[PDB]
Amino acid sequence: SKGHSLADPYLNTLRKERVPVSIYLVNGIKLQGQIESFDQFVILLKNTVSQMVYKHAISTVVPSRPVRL
Amino acid sequence: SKGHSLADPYLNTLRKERVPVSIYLVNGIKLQGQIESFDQFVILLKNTVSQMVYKHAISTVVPSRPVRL
Amino acid sequence: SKGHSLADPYLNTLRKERVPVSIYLVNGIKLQGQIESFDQFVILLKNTVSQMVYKHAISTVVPSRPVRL
Amino acid sequence: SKGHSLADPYLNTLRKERVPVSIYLVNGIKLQGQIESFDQFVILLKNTVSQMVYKHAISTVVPSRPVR
Amino acid sequence: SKGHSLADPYLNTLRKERVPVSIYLVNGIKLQGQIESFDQFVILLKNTVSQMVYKHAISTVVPSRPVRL
Amino acid sequence: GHSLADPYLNTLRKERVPVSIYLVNGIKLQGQIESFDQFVILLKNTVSQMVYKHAISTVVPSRPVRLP
Ligand SMILES: [K+]
Ligand SMILES: [K+]
Ligand SMILES: [K+]
Ligand SMILES: [K+]
Ligand SMILES: [K+]
Ligand SMILES: [K+]
Ligand SMILES: [Zn+2]
Ligand SMILES: [Zn+2]
Ligand SMILES: [Zn+2]
Ligand SMILES: [Zn+2]
Ligand SMILES: [Zn+2]
Ligand SMILES: [Zn+2]
Ligand SMILES: [Zn+2]
Ligand SMILES: [Zn+2]
Ligand SMILES: [Zn+2]
Ligand SMILES: [Zn+2]
Ligand SMILES: [Zn+2]
Ligand SMILES: [Zn+2]
Repeated sequence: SKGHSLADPYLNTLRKERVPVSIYLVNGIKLQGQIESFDQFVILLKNTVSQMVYKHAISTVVPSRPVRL
Repeated sequence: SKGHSLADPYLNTLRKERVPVSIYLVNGIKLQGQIESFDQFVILLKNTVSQMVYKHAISTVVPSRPVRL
Repeated sequence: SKGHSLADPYLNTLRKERVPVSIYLVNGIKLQGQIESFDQFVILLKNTVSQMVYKHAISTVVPSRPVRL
Repeated sequence: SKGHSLADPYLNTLRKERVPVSIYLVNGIKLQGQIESFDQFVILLKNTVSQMVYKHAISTVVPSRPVR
Repeated sequence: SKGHSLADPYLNTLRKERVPVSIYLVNGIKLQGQIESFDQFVILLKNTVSQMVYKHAISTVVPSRPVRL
Repeated sequence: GHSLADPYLNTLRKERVPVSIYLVNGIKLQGQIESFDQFVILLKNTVSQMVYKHAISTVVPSRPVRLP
């Protein structure tokens, strides 16, 4: 409801368990891989080659399998 | 008009009421489902497949039925 | 001027006076209605169906008739 | 180099002289008229019909005649 | 680095040496001229007609000839 | 916290890694990071350009990079 009390445990949960995710950007582009790390501004997506991904360019994050906290 | 004094009760009603909402993104992509939770930056949209949506990517939130503030 | 010291008087007038407005979004979509309420982050636009509109996705708010501020 | 130290005087001058301005939106649309007023977030652009333009939506402000 | 400890010196020097830069906006438009002045939020781009350019709508600023600091 | 973003960007800059830099509008840039601050990255090549971070979508390095 305020702060990152959902965004942060959601992303660490998806980090801690090596869940495959789809990352859609605002430009439409879809990324896939595993979330190595993240801070307030960026995410490290691990795949073939890996990518640091600015959260401001993120529309959605869709885990490959249902997750919880 | 101060702070999230509309955005927070509005969306909290939707989560509490579990109303179907359509979420329209700034890029012209349509999301549909129900709001499981929210914080200052994101909204968990629930559906057959479930997504996390960064607010900054959303243009309008459009419920399925009338909601009273 | 200073802060949002122009935005709210403009919006609160449009709300208190039930003025039909046209809200334009940065993606080039047009929305039409009357401003039910607002806060720092969103606007509640009513008409056919109601909807919450993120301000960061708006470019212009154009009244259907002139107003004094 | 900080604050709105160039924006404030540029905008406040433009209003005080009521120079016709063209405002170009990030989405490529062109709005036009006079700056009647402004704050940290928006610019009131009067014309046939007046409108509130969010600053974040603007790409460029391009006056008709030079300001000083 | 921290803060504006590269941006401010870079645009300042472009201002001083009066380098004709080319400013590409996120929307793909190239606005070519010289930097009279800037503050935290805008660049003023002198040319045949001068114009205020909101920095948040900037993608890149490319100098005509390489520069130092 | 930028306890990832800054070191990561330091490491491409320290070891001088060729990088691709995709812009939110879908253009790819490419070169090496000479320097950065909170707002910009200075991308080096035959064309030296300053890049605003708000414009960047993904930074993709050419080869594997680890962050001690
Ligand atoms: K944490
Ligand atoms: K779990
Ligand atoms: K209710
Ligand atoms: K009125
Ligand atoms: K003047
Ligand atoms: K290394
Ligand atoms: Zn966080
Ligand atoms: Zn960012
Ligand atoms: Zn909130
Ligand atoms: Zn955001
Ligand atoms: Zn306000
Ligand atoms: Zn917002
Ligand atoms: Zn100001
Ligand atoms: Zn804004
Ligand atoms: Zn600065
Ligand atoms: Zn701005
Ligand atoms: Zn940093
Ligand atoms: Zn920026």
